[PDB]
Amino acid sequence: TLVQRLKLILSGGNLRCSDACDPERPPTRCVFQVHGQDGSNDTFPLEYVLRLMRSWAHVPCDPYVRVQNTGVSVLFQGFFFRPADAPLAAITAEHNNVILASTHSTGMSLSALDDIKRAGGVDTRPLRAMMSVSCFVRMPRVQLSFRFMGPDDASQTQRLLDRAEMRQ
Amino acid sequence: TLVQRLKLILSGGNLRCSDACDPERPPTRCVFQVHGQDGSNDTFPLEYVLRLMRSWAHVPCDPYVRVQNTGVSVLFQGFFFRPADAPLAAITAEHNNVILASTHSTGMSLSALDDIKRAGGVDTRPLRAMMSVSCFVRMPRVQLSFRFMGPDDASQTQRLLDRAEMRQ
Amino acid sequence: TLVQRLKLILSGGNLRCSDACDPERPPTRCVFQVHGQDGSNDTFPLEYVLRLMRSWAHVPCDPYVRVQNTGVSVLFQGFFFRPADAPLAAITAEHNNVILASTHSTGMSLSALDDIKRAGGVDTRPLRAMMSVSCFVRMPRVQLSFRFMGPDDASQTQRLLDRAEMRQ
Amino acid sequence: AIADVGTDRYAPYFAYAAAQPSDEVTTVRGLSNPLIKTAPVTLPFDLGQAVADNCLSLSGMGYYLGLGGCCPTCAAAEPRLGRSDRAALVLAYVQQLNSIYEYRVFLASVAARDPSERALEEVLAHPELFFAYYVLRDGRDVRVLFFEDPDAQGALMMYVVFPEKSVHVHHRVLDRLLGACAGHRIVAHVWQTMFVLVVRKKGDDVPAVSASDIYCKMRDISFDGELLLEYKRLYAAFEDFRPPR
Amino acid sequence: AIADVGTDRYAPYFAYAAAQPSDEVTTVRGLSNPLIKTAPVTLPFDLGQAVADNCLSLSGMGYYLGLGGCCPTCAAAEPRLGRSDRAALVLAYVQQLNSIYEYRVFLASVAARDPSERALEEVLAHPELFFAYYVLRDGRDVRVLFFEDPDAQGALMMYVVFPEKSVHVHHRVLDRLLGACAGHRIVAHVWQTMFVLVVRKKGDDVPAVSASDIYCKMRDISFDGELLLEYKRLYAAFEDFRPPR
Amino acid sequence: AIADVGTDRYAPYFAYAAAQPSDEVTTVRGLSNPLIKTAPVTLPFDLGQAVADNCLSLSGMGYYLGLGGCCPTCAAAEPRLGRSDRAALVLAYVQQLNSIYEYRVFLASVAARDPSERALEEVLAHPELFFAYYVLRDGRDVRVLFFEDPDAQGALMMYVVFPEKSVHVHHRVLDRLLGACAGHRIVAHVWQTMFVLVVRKKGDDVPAVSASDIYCKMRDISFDGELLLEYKRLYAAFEDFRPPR
Ligand SMILES: [Cl-]
Ligand SMILES: [Cl-]
Ligand SMILES: [Cl-]
Ligand SMILES: [Zn+2]
Ligand SMILES: [Zn+2]
Ligand SMILES: [Zn+2]
Repeated sequence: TLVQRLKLILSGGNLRCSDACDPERPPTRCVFQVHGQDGSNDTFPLEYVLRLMRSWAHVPCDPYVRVQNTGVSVLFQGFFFRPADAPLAAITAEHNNVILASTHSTGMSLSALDDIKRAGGVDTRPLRAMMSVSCFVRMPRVQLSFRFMGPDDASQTQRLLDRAEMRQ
Repeated sequence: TLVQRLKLILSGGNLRCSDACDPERPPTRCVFQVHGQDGSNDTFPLEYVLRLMRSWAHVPCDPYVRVQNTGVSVLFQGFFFRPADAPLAAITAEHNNVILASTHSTGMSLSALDDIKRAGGVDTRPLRAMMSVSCFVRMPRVQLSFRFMGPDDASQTQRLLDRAEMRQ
Repeated sequence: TLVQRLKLILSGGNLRCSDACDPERPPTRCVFQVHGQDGSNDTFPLEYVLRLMRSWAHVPCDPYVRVQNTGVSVLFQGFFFRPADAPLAAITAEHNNVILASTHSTGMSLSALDDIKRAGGVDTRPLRAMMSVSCFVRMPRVQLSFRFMGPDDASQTQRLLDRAEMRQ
Repeated sequence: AIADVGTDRYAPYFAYAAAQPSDEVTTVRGLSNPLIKTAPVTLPFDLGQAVADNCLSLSGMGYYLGLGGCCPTCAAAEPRLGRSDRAALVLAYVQQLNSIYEYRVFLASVAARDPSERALEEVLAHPELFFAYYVLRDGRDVRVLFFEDPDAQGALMMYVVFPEKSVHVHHRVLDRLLGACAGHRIVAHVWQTMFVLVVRKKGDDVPAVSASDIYCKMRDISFDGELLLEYKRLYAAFEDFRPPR
Repeated sequence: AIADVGTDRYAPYFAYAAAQPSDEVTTVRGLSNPLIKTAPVTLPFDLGQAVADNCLSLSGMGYYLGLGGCCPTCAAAEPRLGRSDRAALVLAYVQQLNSIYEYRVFLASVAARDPSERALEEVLAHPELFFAYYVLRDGRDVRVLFFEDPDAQGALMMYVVFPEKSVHVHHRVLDRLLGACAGHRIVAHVWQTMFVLVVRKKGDDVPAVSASDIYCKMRDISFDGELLLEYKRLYAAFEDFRPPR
Repeated sequence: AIADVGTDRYAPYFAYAAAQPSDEVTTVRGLSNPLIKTAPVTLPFDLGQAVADNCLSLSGMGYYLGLGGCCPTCAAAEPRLGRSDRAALVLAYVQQLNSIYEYRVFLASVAARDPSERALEEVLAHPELFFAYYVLRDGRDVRVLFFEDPDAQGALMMYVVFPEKSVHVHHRVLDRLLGACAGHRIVAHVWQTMFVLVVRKKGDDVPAVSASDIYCKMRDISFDGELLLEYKRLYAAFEDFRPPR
């Protein structure tokens, strides 16, 4: 059900996704696995899918995604809770590059993302500024950049939030 | 939708399954992937899932499953059509053992299965005699046996076929 | 008049054709000349044009096409009767590859095609299974393959045969 | 219509099985009784063709590859071989390779044929042959014969001669036998009414075996005289055997 | 009447196809699905019998000559081999004939068998053998063995031994392989469980190859010791091979 | 209630996005404008920290790591570097390693510093240094200086000195530069107002380079006198440079 949404979200790009979750009791295990083959330059909408996982759960949580270099493709592992020992990128809003060697990994949770977003003076208003991962697969390495992306037309985004606010 | 059924069918055993198919236009690509870890002794109901794939399709087809040794687990790859070059076990109804070395594979289609079933004088009546794969994972090899399995109580199976015949 | 039809039939592909026939008295000489330049991978619908020639004639005949390697292009020579000494491919339905060196030639008549079609258990129902020549021009050689081709949707072909049967 | 049928008799059930999932589970689990419980074989027979639950049975009635779960002779021994812990069983014969004193039947074969240390060096060079003997002893009164392999590089092959006119290798026993002897081919033969398993190389964690220390222990040990003469007669009977490659 | 039928069932359609040209176009283009997507073959198998879109598949399941456009293993590699520019590909291995340093697997075979310059002269005399290796490397871990051709004039033949028990030559790969080796016959064989392609002469723009300069570079290069021993074992296994003419 | 908020302002949108999938697609694709298009850096700066679409800009205004897709200087060159075929580009500098005649700027540096063959042997031993020069030449008038690496095993490092007081490395150029020099660390420095990229080893398919043949060609070549003197002045200015490890 979430994988249907996740495939829809990534349908614009060329990132392969792999095919249950209880809203009351969310699992600690891996929820999705997005793959990205060598040569690709696709973008993963991190903040969107993280905040999508928060709305999906009715119990308090801190969603987390793990980015790993398999040594052939890129791997994005979805989670509702950041596992024990799992890595977090020390990046700031301006300095946001992370290079991964073979088998190495980084990640980002919603809470650590909020710290970075507030620390950089970034606009917290819904869908005005959203963190996304630009990934380039230059073997043997995987190049990642945790960039904040805004809309081309903000007036369009503000009217969409009114359409959602109307139906409530 | 078929994976829901395939997981239900294998729920008695301990064989992991991996998570769309159009009934009018069935795909030539792999439809399911069942995995079986080292040490296990689980049984795969081959003839059942093959005949399940035939009923699923409204266009004529010849369903096929490929059994492979990955060199760590066993792999069952589902297909609606046997791909070009894909292997078929030469086994008979009585002599039905196939040993697989690492990376080697065998398979079985519904049509070749029907030849074996008729050649061995096996009962073709529905659910009275069904081919199944007993697999033992003794690393580095994978041991397979294509055995015909009947029901413990045939009178129960005959009454079930009447229950299906009633609802028609 | 036949060349108009033959050009229409080949209009999907990129095979050049060269520009009279009496239905009561069909000529023994060459009727058409299709050419295919070096590098091309086009397909010639052999069984279709052969059976087209049979319907064109009101006197009994056995239409034949000759495939030749000129040493620059491929040549398909059309005939209503197979000339004396003209070659026929010994191919079966499954083993159907013929390689041609420079100036060498092969061919196929409707009668020898019917023998191959019946010998391979191929479906004789109209337009369900039709022999076609896949040709690849890899100089100095010409690679030919006499493959049977069916329709993507058989239900469409069956309704077309009813449309023809209606107008009669 | 002519190609279609054929036979389309499963369609009513699969429509019903979609509606009734709890029936579909019991139907699949219900198909548990195997139609062929034993099947005949012919010698020479490669034991590698047998899977983990297959048992071999050799007699005057014939040679059969049976399913262990439906075999009465396998059932009787199933409590005795009930542990089946391979972590301990692999470590067992690895540990017992160090101390070969109790195993008179194994050493006596060397003593009778060629009692030098160079012969004992050549035997201890292939420790999988002892493993074969150790496995087949547990699940009882076998005899071993070491001969030269004439269709391979300079290495020896072992014959395991069975005592009785009826023979039954348990499914767990030949599972262990094949696992322990990875890199050796085991084939069942018959020669002058005696069933025999030829264990030769086809194409590992073992202790370093001191050939001189066991050779010293060999002189202290007092063998059974009738067992050594038995081997001499048995070696004489198996000289013209010639097992095929 | 008796000779006439037979069968005359196409006549209604062709009358209709004359009246309806837009249907005739879609009917012809509609006939695109090939009925036989793969067909079995037997070894020894001459690769010259395969056309441009045929792929070869060798395994325990058997040997098959499949259509590339319907083959899953061909589809997976189709983006990697997507350029297919033969003007550059012919110039590639022609250019790479000049510099043979990276290609350890090719030279190691010469080094292991006969490390003289006269052996290197005899190898470099037939540059199509390197082309064969270059093509089969791209689309990975093959091994090459040079032997003398006993049923031809004084020239050598190459065996291309595959590492895995399952083998798949992509349609574009064997299209390139056959094109690059015009004047050499390629036949697929099996020997002691190893699949192997024998590349020998049957009956060109190449640079002049300095045998002494590469022989000088050979002494500076440090080979992998385990790869040279591998070749020695592989040369030993392929001595009694005797591939038919 | 106190832990909950915080802020829960996304909930209305995600309820709506479930109902409206065609809006969810356009919203995600809509988020394309990056908020930070360029960011300042400080020297020394490791170029390995730059990803494939990053461009470097060095000037009196400061040092910046910009996004190529929003950079005017990158846009102007984007048609010139439009092919970007790495299969050909990797083969290009591999092929051009064979013939070093046109590249006066590269050889002149060796000629000016130490015109022996032993110096030319030490330079040609590290072919990635030429690759660095080849890449940075294409996307123009750079100068190269070879010095000894005092914090590593006996091997040399290259300085790439830029001519102008303003410098701009295109994103495709430094993508190629980093890819071509895998196993070399590239760091940007400034020394006596001159920007410079230090290319040294940190911790491959190349032709065997004849040091004597190029040394023979060196004597036939007539260098520009003013370029050799330039190098002598430049080597004199970079003697006390001491780039950190
Ligand atoms: Cl034997
Ligand atoms: Cl051959
Ligand atoms: Cl530095
Ligand atoms: Zn038993
Ligand atoms: Zn293929
Ligand atoms: Zn720029």
